[PDB]
Amino acid sequence: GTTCYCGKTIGIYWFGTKTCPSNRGYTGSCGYFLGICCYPVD
Repeated sequence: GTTCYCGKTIGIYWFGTKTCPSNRGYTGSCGYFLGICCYPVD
């Protein structure tokens, strides 16, 4: 699954974009392998 934990926060791994879709409610983002882990998973 595209689930990635940043520290202890459950984030979602977006493969294909560098921008967290600002239509969810993300607070933080981790630069992941060719993708971005945006948390929390909203």
